Amino acid sequence: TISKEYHIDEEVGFALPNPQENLPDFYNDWMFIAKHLPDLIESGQLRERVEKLNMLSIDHLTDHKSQRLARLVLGCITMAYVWGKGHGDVRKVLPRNIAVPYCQLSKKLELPPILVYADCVLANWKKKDPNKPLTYENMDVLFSFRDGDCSKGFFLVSLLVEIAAASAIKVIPTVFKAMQMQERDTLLKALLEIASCLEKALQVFHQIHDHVNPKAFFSVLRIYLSGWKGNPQLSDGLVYEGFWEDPKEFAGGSAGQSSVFQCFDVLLGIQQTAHAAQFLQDMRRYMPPAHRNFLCSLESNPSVREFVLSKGDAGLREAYDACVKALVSLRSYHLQIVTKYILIPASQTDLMNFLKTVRSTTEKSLLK
Amino acid sequence: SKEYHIDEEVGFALPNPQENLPDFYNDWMFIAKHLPDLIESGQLRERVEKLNMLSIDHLTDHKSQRLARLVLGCITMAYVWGKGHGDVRKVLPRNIAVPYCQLSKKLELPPILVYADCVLANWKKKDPNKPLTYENMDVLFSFRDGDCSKGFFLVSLLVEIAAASAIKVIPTVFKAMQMQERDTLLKALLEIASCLEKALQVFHQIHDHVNPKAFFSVLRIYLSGWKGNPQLSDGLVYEGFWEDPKEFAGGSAGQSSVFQCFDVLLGIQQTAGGGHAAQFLQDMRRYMPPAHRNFLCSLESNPSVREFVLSKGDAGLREAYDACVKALVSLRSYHLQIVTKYILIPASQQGGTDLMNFLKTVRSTTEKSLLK
Ligand code: HEM
Ligand code: HEM
Ligand SMILES: Nc1nonc1/C(=N\O)Nc1ccc(F)c(Cl)c1
Ligand SMILES: Nc1nonc1/C(=N\O)Nc1ccc(F)c(Cl)c1
Repeated sequence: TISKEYHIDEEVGFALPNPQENLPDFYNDWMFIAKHLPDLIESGQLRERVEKLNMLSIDHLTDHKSQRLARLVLGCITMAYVWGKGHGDVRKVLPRNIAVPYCQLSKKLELPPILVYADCVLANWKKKDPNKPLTYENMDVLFSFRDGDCSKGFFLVSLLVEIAAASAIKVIPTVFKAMQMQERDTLLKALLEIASCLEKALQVFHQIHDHVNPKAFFSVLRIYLSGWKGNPQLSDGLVYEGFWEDPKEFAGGSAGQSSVFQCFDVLLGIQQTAHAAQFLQDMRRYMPPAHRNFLCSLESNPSVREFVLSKGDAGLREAYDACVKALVSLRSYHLQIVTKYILIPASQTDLMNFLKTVRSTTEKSLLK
Repeated sequence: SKEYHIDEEVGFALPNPQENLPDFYNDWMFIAKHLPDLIESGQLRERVEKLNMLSIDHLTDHKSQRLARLVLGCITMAYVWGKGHGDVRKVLPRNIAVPYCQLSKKLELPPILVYADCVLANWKKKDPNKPLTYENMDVLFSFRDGDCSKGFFLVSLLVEIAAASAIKVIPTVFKAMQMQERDTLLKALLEIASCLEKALQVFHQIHDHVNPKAFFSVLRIYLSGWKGNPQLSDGLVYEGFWEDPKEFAGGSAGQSSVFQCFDVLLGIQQTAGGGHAAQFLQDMRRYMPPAHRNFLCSLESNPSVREFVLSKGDAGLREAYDACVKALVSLRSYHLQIVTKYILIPASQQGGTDLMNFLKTVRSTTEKSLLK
């Protein structure tokens, strides 16, 4: 009834639980820049401060939490440096003294050297009062890009949806051991509890409107999350000075990098990685290694869908269809969020096709 | 190992594969058992059309499902490439396309001939009481006469089986890391590297039984897929199973779980990084049998042997670990020579530079993992 060392916490699931906040003193030269990105980009001195930097060693980042915090600090500094004010004064070469420890640390954690969902959502937060529970008022992100980027809202809302699904993930072992022992009654309870938590997760998703402005997102934040895989601004990729001879390409942030949704697609026999199936497959590369491992474990198990269909059991079939419907709801609301935050401010098509097909693949998986 | 379908003696190979299908399918088997003669006469493509959408349901157990997947897979290649002179068909007939895709999605494999089919499930012993060697062994199917396919497939198979006796050690390695039996672990690593050096010695046989021209000109053509292939630039239409064309990669020994297995075990980070090699090797898993994908998965979800060895500051262990990494480096380095002989040189009398960079980078990634 538990998962091993997939780094899946009981309460926060795929999130890094109570992330680190400060680095060892050695790195105060790094942490400074990260703690003041909005103010350094305005003054136009971010890049100078980056380029006047010593090549620090990663070795004093001893444990996992600090290694991550550092990965976030560096990741943000990188985004900021590459996009600048985010008007077009890009850079195509990342400075030696930052590029080196970033790629070192990245290949140490088996993650790509670019800011990802695992960094700016999953490891970018804290409680205000540690004795109070997890909720937007009691919570705050550690780093931001610009003032009025609404990044506190964007990151936390996302995080809170992840944590909502966390209380459904801890059920999965119960599901499989129920399929084994044949304890039909349990299995039903488990499936129902999962769908409950996913409907919850939608209710949490509603908060996005309250804390993220459409223009603030599309115009400001979106820019700093952009990568260099197929990006015309850096059509060859980015040169990582002192680590790679040639440019390299890496995808910007997406919540395709959230293990939550892929996890439940897998669990429920929703065959989405078998084009989109390609994107979604690639996005795993940007998930923390243990989480990739976890999704993997799920695929190497017996199909819950098969099990339910064999049993000719109305109760089950509903319970299963309940979960599939919860996902269908989540993706459908998602499309509305994209309409509001990308599609409309883009005004003053291919992307909608992508999301619509994924949802559709989810809806086909119903038993009806 | 549980039900990863990894046999003790033949590893990833399908052990003692089926040879005949139920009588219902004698209309398939026929074509498969005579592909060389039907392509010559130019009647293969007729015989394929004049065919009746049979049902897959009489293929009850795994071994028969696989034999059928091979029969169909070969028939498909043969039909698509024809005489292999450059007339290619772009629509696979309904009465074969349907049961092929049915069976393929039943075994969770792509509907195209793959290493798992034409190497791992395409053989038999001549005398069942005699051991596994080229003289006592034979493939079940072939494409043309003088394609040297018996040699190509069996040599490959025999290398797989050589690495099989190293795979059965892996559980010993991990349970040694746990119980902290340093001595056990050393023995295990050494035994692994031994079996991989063996596997190279077996690889040597390729020169004896495969002709370079017979391979590059004949056999290579029938193993080609339609992923990024200009001949079928959109992919292939599977009549009665898919609206649009679909793309699928041709046979590669990138589809051998052996090498990816040991890369994983030894902390050799190939399927990570930006480039085309990591992505290719990651894709190729899709073309491995499902239980073998599952197995590679397990290995990644274990503690890193590399880490464990580096922590210990132990000369013996390092040497044992480096032994294995060296064995792989050797295998890949010989591999490059085989490519030079069989693709690179005959390609000369009729680009592949980019192609050699690929293999060279993979090997190089293997050589960097060395400790000393
Ligand atoms: C304004 C906020 C958001 C925008 C503009 C947005 C936009 C998009 C876009 C464009 C894609 C597909 C292409 C790409 O990622 O580049 C996508 C996919 C996805 N988004 Fe979002 N998204 C937002 C918020 C969220 C949130 C809060 C979640 C979950 C908590 C989420 C989950 C996903 C998932 C899981 C996918 C992959 C497709 C799928 O799983 O069905 N997104 N989103
Ligand atoms: C003898 C003729 C062979 C030729 C012409 C050949 C050619 C090639 C080519 C062209 C590739 C790159 C794949 C692509 O981009 O299409 C490749 C990869 C590979 N080949 Fe071969 N190969 C041969 C035999 C073997 C054998 C016998 C083995 C092992 C038993 C082997 C193991 C591999 C592996 C493992 C890869 C993936 C790269 C790697 O893991 O290092 N090959 N081969
Ligand atoms: N992709 C995206 N591009 O912009 N927002 C999204 C989105 N879902 O797709 N997810 C996403 C949501 C919040 C985030 F902070 C990040 Cl880094 C990624
Ligand atoms: N790739 C390849 N394309 O042709 N031969 C190879 C090769 N290694 O790369 N291995 C391989 C060896 C024997 C085979 F039958 C097949 Cl289908 C693939």
